[PDB]
Amino acid sequence: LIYGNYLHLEKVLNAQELQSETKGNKIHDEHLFIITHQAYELWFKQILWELDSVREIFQNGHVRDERNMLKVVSRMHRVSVILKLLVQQFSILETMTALDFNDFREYLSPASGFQSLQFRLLENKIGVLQFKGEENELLLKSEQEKTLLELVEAWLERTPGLEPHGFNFWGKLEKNITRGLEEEFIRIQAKEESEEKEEQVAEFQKQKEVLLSLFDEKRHEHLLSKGERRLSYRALQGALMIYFYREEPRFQVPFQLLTSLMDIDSLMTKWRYNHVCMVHRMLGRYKVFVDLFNLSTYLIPRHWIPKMNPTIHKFLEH
Amino acid sequence: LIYGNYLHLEKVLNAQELQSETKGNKIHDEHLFIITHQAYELWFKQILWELDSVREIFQNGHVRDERNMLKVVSRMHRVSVILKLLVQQFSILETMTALDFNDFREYLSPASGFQSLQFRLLENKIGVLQKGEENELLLKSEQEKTLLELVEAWLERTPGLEPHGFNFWGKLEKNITRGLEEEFIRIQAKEESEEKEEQVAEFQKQKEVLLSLFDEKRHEHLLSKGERRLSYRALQGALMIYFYREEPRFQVPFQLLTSLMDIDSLMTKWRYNHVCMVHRMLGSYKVFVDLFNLSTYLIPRHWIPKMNPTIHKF
Amino acid sequence: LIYGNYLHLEKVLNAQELQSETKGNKIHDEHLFIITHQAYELWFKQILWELDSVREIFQNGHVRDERNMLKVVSRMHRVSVILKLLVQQFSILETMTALDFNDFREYLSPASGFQSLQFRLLENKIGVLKGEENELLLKSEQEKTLLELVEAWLERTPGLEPHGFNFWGKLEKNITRGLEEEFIRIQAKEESEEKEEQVAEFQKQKEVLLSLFDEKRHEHLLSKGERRLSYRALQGALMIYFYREEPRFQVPFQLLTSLMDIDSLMTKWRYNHVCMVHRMLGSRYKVFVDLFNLSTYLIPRHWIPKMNPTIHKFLEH
Amino acid sequence: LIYGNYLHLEKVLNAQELQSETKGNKIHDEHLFIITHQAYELWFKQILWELDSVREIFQNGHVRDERNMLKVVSRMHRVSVILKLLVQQFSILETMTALDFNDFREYLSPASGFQSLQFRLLENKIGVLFKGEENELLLKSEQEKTLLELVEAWLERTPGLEPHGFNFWGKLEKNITRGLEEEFIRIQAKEEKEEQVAEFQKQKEVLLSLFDEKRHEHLLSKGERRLSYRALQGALMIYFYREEPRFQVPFQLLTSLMDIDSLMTKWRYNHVCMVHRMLGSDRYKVFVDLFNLSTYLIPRHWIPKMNPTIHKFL
Ligand SMILES: Clc1cccc(N[C@@H](Cc2ccccc2)c2ccc(Cl)nc2)c1
Ligand SMILES: Clc1cccc(N[C@@H](Cc2ccccc2)c2ccc(Cl)nc2)c1
Ligand SMILES: Clc1cccc(N[C@@H](Cc2ccccc2)c2ccc(Cl)nc2)c1
Ligand SMILES: Clc1cccc(N[C@@H](Cc2ccccc2)c2ccc(Cl)nc2)c1
Ligand SMILES: C[C@](N)(Cc1c[nH]c2ccccc12)C(=O)O
Ligand SMILES: C[C@](N)(Cc1c[nH]c2ccccc12)C(=O)O
Ligand SMILES: C[C@](N)(Cc1c[nH]c2ccccc12)C(=O)O
Ligand SMILES: C[C@](N)(Cc1c[nH]c2ccccc12)C(=O)O
Repeated sequence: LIYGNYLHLEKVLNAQELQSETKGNKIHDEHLFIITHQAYELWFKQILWELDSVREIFQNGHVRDERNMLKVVSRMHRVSVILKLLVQQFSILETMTALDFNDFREYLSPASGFQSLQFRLLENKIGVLQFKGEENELLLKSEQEKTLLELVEAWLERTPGLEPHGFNFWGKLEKNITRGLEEEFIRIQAKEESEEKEEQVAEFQKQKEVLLSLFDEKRHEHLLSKGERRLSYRALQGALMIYFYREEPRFQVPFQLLTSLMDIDSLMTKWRYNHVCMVHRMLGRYKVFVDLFNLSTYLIPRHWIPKMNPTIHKFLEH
Repeated sequence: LIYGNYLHLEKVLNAQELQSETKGNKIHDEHLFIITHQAYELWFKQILWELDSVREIFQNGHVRDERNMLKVVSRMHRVSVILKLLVQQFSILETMTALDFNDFREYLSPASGFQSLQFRLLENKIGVLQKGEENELLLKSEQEKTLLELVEAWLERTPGLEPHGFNFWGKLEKNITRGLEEEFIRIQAKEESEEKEEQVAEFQKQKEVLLSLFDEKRHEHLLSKGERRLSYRALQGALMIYFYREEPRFQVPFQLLTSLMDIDSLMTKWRYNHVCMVHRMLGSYKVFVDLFNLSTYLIPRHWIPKMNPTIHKF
Repeated sequence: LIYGNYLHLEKVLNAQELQSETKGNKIHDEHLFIITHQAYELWFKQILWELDSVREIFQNGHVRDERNMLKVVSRMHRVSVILKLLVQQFSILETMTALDFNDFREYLSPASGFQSLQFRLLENKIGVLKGEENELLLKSEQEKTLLELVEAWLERTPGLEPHGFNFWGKLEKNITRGLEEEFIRIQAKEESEEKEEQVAEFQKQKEVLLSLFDEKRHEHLLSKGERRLSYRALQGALMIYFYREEPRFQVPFQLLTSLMDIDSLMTKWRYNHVCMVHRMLGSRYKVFVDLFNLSTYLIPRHWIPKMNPTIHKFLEH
Repeated sequence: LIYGNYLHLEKVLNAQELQSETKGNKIHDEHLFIITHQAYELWFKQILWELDSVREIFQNGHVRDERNMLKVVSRMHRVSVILKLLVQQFSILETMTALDFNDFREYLSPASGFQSLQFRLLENKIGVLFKGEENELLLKSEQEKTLLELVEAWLERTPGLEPHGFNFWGKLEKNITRGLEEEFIRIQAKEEKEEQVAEFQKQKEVLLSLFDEKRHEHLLSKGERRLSYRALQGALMIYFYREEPRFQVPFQLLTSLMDIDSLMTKWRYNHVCMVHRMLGSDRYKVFVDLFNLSTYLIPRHWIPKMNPTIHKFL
């Protein structure tokens, strides 16, 4: 096949209509405004192409076959890589002054909101809480279909080692944390009645409340309904299982996936931050995977993590 | 206007035809191959949009009005900025393994050459040496004045070159010949040590290079041989801007010359990356060389002719 | 000279002391925490080296000689270039997990604040509102900031003089006459819903455009801290924006553009620092706000006062 | 601990000695020349810290315990991440003109070669084929096992190579010989097509060359290949069965080694460009075999299938 014909450059390179040129006097910098946003759209199509393929692997039960975890992780990594380039793409619009923008602003009258249909589909398909005709069919499908947050949440609940009958990760974790905090209180109370001792008693009482808050299923159920948390309590246990036992072969690639989901999340946030900066330059943590950020910030000592029995060691291996 | 309608996303987001899907079994990674090269093409259209606008400012005599130098420099800077992003865009294809590429390679059979019409137009329009409707644009790119040619014409008009006036080349040759003579006297005075012969050899090598600058005949030979592109009078004008860059009238032209070299090595880095990508998946001469050359003539600061108060106000 | 001796690599490559290793068990990832922050410090030293040299060109009156504007602009550009790399440097710490960080936090107990002396000196020297270090920290607050030195230079902008050109007078006359002519065009339209939306949008934009000429409102915000540049420096900055094409204002426009880049790059670095702190531990102040403000007054091109041939030759090299 | 004391900023921020300032007239831009190369050195120390830790995991037999593969892959990724930043660091020196460089070049007289001890140790420790105290570390780097050597030893232990069980090389040779024969039959059926007959004969020679142990043994001795023939079989096993859980992280490692390799080459390319910019690279890559094995264009269906006994094992 011929390069231009394979890429359909007859459509791609014939979609640049300068509204200034069309409505009278052509403003040169307006071409940049078209090309930059068209390039963002090409990349949003690729991000959606990868996101939907990953979403489908989970939905159609393929993610159960652990062989597919290489494909799942690599595609999510490609999404973060594409998002890193889109964040760098703001440097192109930075070459157009706010003064030069004003010379063509009246020909298109740009709103400051996120007018991209693809970006709204991307936000909905990942799991963002938060006028289009025919496009409202795709937008309704994005809200109705299972989000990546939902599909990951369902998969996280199936994490091995959670079963109370076998291994019982949450039970052993609560036992080691309660016994570890009690052993730390004994070490702190042993010290002299100095001001440095009372600063440690107050800091220990604050950290003890935080550590034990992890086990309050009712507090989590309250935050879930309040919107302050998105993952189910059983999915929190499964995500923490993967974090604490990431070295175990069966949990190595799932850990890369969880790391990748947090990267995509903060990359989406950096892109939105840059969009807002650009809007104000020219005119003047509600993250999908907050639970993953939360579980990684519970400062639990390495030695308090329950040990792995030789029956569980051979089970969490390929 | 509406976002999707203004951007004509009905054409842009409906031009992705996977040859694997069309010819039977759809290969997922093939979509990346389409989108990456389509995005390169959108940026080549923008690069050409800027390059042609700058090329026209020179061709239509607007570059004579010095007020347009902000517009010329800023648009050339935007070209280097876009080129920096295109070099970074290779990281996207780096996320596709050579093994995964092979699974769709047979559906399109990719040649290793630079099959982009826009990139060939970009190369010809800057000044890189040399279907049916597309062949009209490809012929026009070779026939029309290149950016190298338009810059060369403008460089010949640089103030300060006139032999009656300041006579830059004459004073430069006089200070360099006298500076080299003064250095030879200092070097020959030393004892016959190994450190002295290292200085005699290094001086004789630098002397040959410094005086080579004034050999108009040698330059005329290299120009015809293709090893040099700028006319001898344009070399003098470019060096005038380099040596007197601090002077207000030469501040923005210096930024322009700096920018042309940036674009040059960025085009070369993009071509280098293209070759790396081709070998990664299959396995199988700079336009402004004179500007790079003039910036590496290692001429001492004090040998540069001083500026008279009449030339300083000018 | 010898490479390692010239660079003093005997100090540079012998300043990495892992507190985990020294206090018992060595944690591998802790070396990254040292190297990243040391590399930020090397770049802060270079940023300060450039910032102070530019600050001095203004303070010693060299910035008066327009020949020095290439040196001023290029060094400020180098600062933005270095800042772009420091923002990209967050990708290195991103390769260390919050879990691995916990394994060595406790050996150093890191505070979430901006504990860098060099970064505080950089903030103070640009114009952001102990012991031997306290001498440099006091000097940074006492000496003239880059905002102050640029403000003084902006007040000397040619074309502001009321006797000759009178930029602010002609600008107020064209904006007041342009808004009046626009009100006449808007009132002429039929009683449609699109007409009432334009009457409301015009009344809002008219209030904003005329606010530019309210010296009292600006003097109030200046004292409140909500604005930093003097009213005469605002006029000078707007003169450079509107007549940026004019040769004498080409490089000063690049400088003003560069100051805004550095400003939002400093803000992006601070934003990234906050993100990194919350990533590892868990849960506006723009020096040149006036320049951002003057660039977003959406004044039509034709309303800008025209340039007379006497002013054209004056603003030329 | 306190920020500046923890970082030992008393040494770090007091090691900038401008040779121009010390030898008389201080040149401002010379500070950038010091800081850029000092920052490269801080990162080379970190790259070596990671490279040696990974090198040790292989050397001390920890890489046998597959649990350590997350630590191995993530640290090798961190090396590529740091190398990406060092390639981007050339943009800082790009802000210093060749003309401004000349104003301080005489105070240090810079050579065009790679004068970094740390970079030479990095090259030797990966597997690339000053004096005194430094010569002890430089000798140790050549004598100790390289990353190429440690990876080569590990690759020879790849499961599935055993001729009794699975016999990967045997089944691969059988399917490739039968597949090429079936392709020859399809091609010879067409009329005298001639571009496909010539391209088939060339590709057939390349595909079968994979099984010529003698040709590989010759190239290995000649230096044109670095990995042992048994390590090539093991690397190809990981490539073809990358989807298999036990080969997922090893495939990431092999991909990462090639990324580090081409990033080292891009850094060297940029160093050469920078040297020529201020004054007047090729396929000699440590992991050439990994690049080679990834570009053998063997059809997906010719890859031997996986039996349920081998599927549960991997
Ligand atoms: Cl192509 C186009 C057409 C109509 C509006 C926009 N608005 C921009 C925002 C923006 C506004 C003023 C100056 C710079 C940028 C925009 C960008 C991205 C998204 Cl998702 N929505 C919106 C752009
Ligand atoms: Cl979209 C398309 C269609 C047909 C051929 C190519 N060839 C690529 C080169 C390339 C080849 C194999 C693997 C990676 C890259 C190409 C890229 C850019 C240019 Cl200007 N010409 C050519 C691409
Ligand atoms: Cl080298 C060192 C020593 C002691 C504290 C810090 N604090 C970091 C902030 C930070 C905290 C936890 C995890 C990641 C980052 C820091 C970085 C930059 C600055 Cl200016 N101040 C502070 C670092
Ligand atoms: Cl800090 C220092 C001291 C003495 C020599 C070099 N040479 C540079 C090369 C280079 C030469 C001229 C202009 C720009 C760069 C260099 C850089 C990196 C390495 Cl590994 N070796 C060498 C630098
Ligand atoms: C067989 C399985 N894929 C088990 C599973 C689910 N989530 C996981 C996370 C890490 C490791 C394994 C799992 C399944 O039940 O789908
Ligand atoms: C009036 C003029 N623009 C002079 C000119 C030509 N090349 C230059 C370079 C630097 C500064 C000025 C010039 C012209 O002759 O076009
Ligand atoms: C001679 C002068 N540089 C004039 C000056 C002041 N501000 C400016 C802004 C743009 C251009 C020139 C100026 C001076 O007064 O320092
Ligand atoms: C136990 C083992 N790590 C097996 C092994 C060697 N190379 C491999 C590559 C991929 C997967 C496993 C291996 C060893 O022999 O060291």
